[PDB]
Amino acid sequence: LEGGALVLADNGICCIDEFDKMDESDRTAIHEVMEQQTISISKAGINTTLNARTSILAAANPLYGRYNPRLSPLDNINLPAALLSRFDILFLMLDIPSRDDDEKLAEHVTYVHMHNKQPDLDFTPVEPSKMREYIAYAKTKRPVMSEAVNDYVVQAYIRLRQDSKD
Amino acid sequence: DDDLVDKTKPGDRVNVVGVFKSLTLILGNTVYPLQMLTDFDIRNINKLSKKKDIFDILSQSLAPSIYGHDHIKKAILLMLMGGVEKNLENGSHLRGDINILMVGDPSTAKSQLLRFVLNTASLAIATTGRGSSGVGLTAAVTTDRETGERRLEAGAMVLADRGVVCIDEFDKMTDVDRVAIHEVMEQQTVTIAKAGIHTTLNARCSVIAAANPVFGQYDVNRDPHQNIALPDSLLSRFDLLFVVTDDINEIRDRSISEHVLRVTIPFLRKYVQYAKERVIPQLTQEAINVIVKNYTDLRDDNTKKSPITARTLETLIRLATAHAKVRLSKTVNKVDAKVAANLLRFALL
Repeated sequence: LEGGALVLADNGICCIDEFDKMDESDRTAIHEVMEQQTISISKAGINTTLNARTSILAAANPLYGRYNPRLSPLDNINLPAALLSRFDILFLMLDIPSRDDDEKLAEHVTYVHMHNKQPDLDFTPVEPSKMREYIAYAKTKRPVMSEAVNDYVVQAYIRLRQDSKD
Repeated sequence: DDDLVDKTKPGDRVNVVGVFKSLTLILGNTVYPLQMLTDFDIRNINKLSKKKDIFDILSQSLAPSIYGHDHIKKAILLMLMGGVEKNLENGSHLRGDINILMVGDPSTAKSQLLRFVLNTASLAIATTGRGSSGVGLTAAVTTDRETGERRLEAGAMVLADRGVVCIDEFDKMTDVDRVAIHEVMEQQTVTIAKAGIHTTLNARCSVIAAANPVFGQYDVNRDPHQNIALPDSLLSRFDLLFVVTDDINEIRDRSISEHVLRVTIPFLRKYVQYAKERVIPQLTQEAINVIVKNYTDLRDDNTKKSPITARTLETLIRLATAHAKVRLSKTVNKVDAKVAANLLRFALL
């Protein structure tokens, strides 16, 4: 086995830059590990299944580069319904020009380009080893949901389905 | 031998010291992985450090065979000297390299400027943009019967790690290398995952792209977006887009014939490398506010002629730093942001 990139990164983050610049052959294999984490290939060489876990991170842009407020988001996004229906969290990181909020981004990039140090807030940025250890320690936990949170979950799901159900 | 087995890797400049034994090979005992400066040249560059007329004559002295285009070679001077390469603490690095794309009619010296920038830089790699035997510039796969296995070939961008690379005929370059430089721009690096390997490479490689339109000719009355024949992400990747017009005008075209019918080369190389090795510039409050004012005033162009991106904020101080290190001052000044805004007004309008 010589997997493209989904096989050397078994248990971890698999990221995709320029998601709309790919083709149908890439999308049909990305959707298969997105739904079920077990690629299966049946060609003249082998008929076998490779199982890997990959928290697909995707970065995409619309059809005309930026957004369009006169266009619907189903028409602004070229991806089909089965692709983003499987996507639970989609982040519309849209930039809006402003007078007050743009100055903080400008001050922050001039502060990090002036020197490598971060801004003087009353907080220190944690190094990679400590939160890597925290993620490895938190991953062994197995939480169990209660009944009082169950009655809130089913009511919010019923209300969200009725609100979403143009 | 056993001792020095962990100090060799492909893609790096090396100097070996051995014995040419012929049982033909060399028994390498000493390996060193890697213009001379005198004390007379440092007096000349220290004498030329405080005059405020240095930049224009240094930009005019690079190519005397090409008439006009002063601000384009001003940006090319700021381009070949470099940036700062800031590495953040416990996070990702910051891009110090600048990238320039040049478009226009094919009548001028865009193909004659690459030979000058290839022969006058510290180290430069030029490619045609079409004709790479591998998958592009960065690498290629090969089979060897010696080991009976598959090895990796490094075609280009991985060789030059701090210098500059030049690609002419940018529109003829396919999408595979475009996806690779999409990673190249923001990355100031690259990444590859292939059958049996996954990795990321980080060699500095400022790009100089030269393109031609798909219509063959271009004038002011045509729209400036569809004439480029490139996506908007590539316009956002490249920092400075220089448009050179060549409409026939009887007033300006009278002296080109007598000019082509009619400071030096070893000095600017020593100037650029001494600025690259010794002085690192830092920011001041006098140059933060004027660049904040310029970025907020342009974020005008969005309604009139050209899109504005987050990256452009970074490229608007990179150039300032550049000018501040052209004068080799220990910190930046307000005039560096002013000449960066002047370069922006020439390359945008």
